[PDB]
Amino acid sequence: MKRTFQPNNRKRSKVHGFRSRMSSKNGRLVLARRRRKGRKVLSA
Amino acid sequence: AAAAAAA
Amino acid sequence: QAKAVARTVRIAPRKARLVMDLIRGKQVGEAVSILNLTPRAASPIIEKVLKSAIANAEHNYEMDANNLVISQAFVDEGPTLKRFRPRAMGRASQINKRTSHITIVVSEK
Amino acid sequence: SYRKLGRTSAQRKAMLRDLTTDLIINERIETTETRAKELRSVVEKMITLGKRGDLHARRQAAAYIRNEVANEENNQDALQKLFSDIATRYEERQGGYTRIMKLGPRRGDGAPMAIIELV
Amino acid sequence: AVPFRRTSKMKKRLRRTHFKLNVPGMTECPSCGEMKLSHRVCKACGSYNGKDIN
RNA sequence: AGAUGAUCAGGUUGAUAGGUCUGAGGUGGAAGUGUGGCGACACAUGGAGCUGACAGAUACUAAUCGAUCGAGGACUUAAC
RNA sequence: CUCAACGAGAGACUCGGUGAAAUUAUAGUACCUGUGAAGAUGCAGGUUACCCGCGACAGGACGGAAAGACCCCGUGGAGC
RNA sequence: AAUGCCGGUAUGAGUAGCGAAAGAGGGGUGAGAAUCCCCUCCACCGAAUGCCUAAGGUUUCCUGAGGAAGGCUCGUCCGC
RNA sequence: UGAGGUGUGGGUAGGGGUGAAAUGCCAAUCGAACCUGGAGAUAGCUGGUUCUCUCCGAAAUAGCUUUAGGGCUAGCCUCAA
RNA sequence: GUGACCGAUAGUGAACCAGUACCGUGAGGGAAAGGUGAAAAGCACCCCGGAAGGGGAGUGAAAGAGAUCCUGAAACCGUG
RNA sequence: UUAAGUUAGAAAGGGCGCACGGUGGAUGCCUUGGCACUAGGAGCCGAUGAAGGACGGGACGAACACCGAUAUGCUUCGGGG
Repeated sequence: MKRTFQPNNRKRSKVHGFRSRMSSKNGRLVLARRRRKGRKVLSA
Repeated sequence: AAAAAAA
Repeated sequence: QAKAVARTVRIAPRKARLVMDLIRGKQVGEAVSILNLTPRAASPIIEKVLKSAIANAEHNYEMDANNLVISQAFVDEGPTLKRFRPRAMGRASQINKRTSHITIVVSEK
Repeated sequence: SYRKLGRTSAQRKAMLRDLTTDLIINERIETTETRAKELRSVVEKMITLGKRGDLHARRQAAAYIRNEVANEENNQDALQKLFSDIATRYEERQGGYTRIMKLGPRRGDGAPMAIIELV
Repeated sequence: AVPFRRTSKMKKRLRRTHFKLNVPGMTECPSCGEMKLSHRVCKACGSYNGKDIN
């Protein structure tokens, strides 16, 4: 049937992208926790 | 009740 | 006595024992012809080990191969390759790719 | 009772026609043993149809022989081959136009193979 | 349809008594050998009583 | 006879299976040719043609050559 | 259905290749009548039973799968 | 001895399964062919099982070698 | 042919949204989504608790208790003076 | 610079291309995996095999030391 | 030779013991890394563009580290041969 994940790169970059998270202090804290753990991929 | 309806 | 070991070729050991239990103790002249006609497709591998043992007897010791007889015909198990087969409703059952050590020892009678 | 050979009856008829015609051109084919046993009676029946040589027997044989070329650079069909070569070759012999010779088992499935030839 | 107890080694070996397979009906080929299973054409020489028919 | 084993009929001084021939039964009047009709069609050749496992004949084909298993018969007591 | 009988295909059966899973205290794991935590393959008395498999059925192993959902308790919780 | 955690290995067991739906034969390569290549029949879809073009994947496309592991078998073949 | 299906781009976020109203749905999750922290919450409840030998050896009773399968004090046990 | 601190299921999640592989749309969750020999001196050469893998012959103190490679237990599988 | 008795051996396969192996990484040694601290220092970096990354740069195939189209680097001042 139609499953949950229907991929679209524009929607992914609009919702979970770098500029979406840099536009609020919430996503800035998300990126700070991402850098503090040392993950290679910071955002979508 | 004791209904055998195990899933 | 000459010895040849297969050492990690891809065949399950239980299927190799079904040929090795009957090939054991026979003369080598009546042993290749058993392997040619069985057919039981581990038997070409057992044939390769048997010809390797006969050639090791002929070249390294000169044991006059027409007089040879099979002495030791044990089958051991090698390392198992682990594979997973998907099933219904997300079960992920395990599949064992078995591996055997085929060893044939020939000597005089 | 005849064999079913694991096929549908239409598939049985098509495979038997294919094997009969292919035996009729190539004169020696290698199949399984039970296919050989089912094929030999049909092949000798079609040779018996070729023995008569009349138009009605040829039209009976045309309903079974498939349209494949028998002899190259001669434009001979298989149906012409039955009534030109095989019938004249087996004019004296009364039955037994084929023999089956068994081979060893097959590698891929353990199938006992057989050689079929027109004799 | 669920095994109540596991099978022991001895019961498993007793069940595997008849799992062995027999020696084929192999005989001397009159042309070359060796050897040839009965009622089949020899794979070595391709002969059968006694013409080379391949 | 039968899931497979097994059982039964048989393996070239022989009818075990297939083919061939002749039959039983089934279906119903084959193809081609000719006649009548503008034609669809009908009639004659002709109980025709065809026919899977049902019979009887016939070694034409396959059951080849071969190989394996298989006993030298314990001791007492009564007559021999 | 009375009342079921055939036929076709796929699986099941045989062979060749590959090859899991639930479960599992150990197990050389009969029946009857009793006894027992009050419903016994394992206890007592008796009755039967050469060893090992293959194809089937599902009466038992209070079978397996889910720390019963019913009922009760918790000076547990959640929604109204 | 926690329906403990992790790792290894058994039982079930050479058992279930090997995932809709047509293949057959003759040549070729090769150590090895029911599965690879060629040819001839036969079969299937055909308001598609045809053509292209998004989203998506991103090298999966072509050629030459190769076959360890992955092709639920094999493999000389492949989206390896 | 319509209170129609569907594509793309968007909006409403959990004591909230949305609901032709079922306690339905909100990423296989819903009488209150998921993740991380308080947090090793708490559990009068169930399970578990790892070497040996010797000496002595119980109780399942009374009272009280939002107490009845929990607790406290007496009764019974052990060691020392 | 020091431990009546740990020694590869321990000690940082991470002694090793580790916040990596992998899972999730996302926030986030999050592994497993050390050891030849002192020195590669890593088995020239011969035979079987298509190769892998063996048996000789060599290097080495040890080749049962030969690429998850020091020692190598038990479950498990085998042969007498 | 008969009749009646009494015994051994029988193994398709199996059980126990012993011998020889395979699988596996427990144990024993063993650190290349960690955990606590001590005595001192250092406690900020950035529009003269930070922290952190993407993309690249080696004759040579991918990655770690290093570096930035002056790219596996470039000067000056010392150490060292």
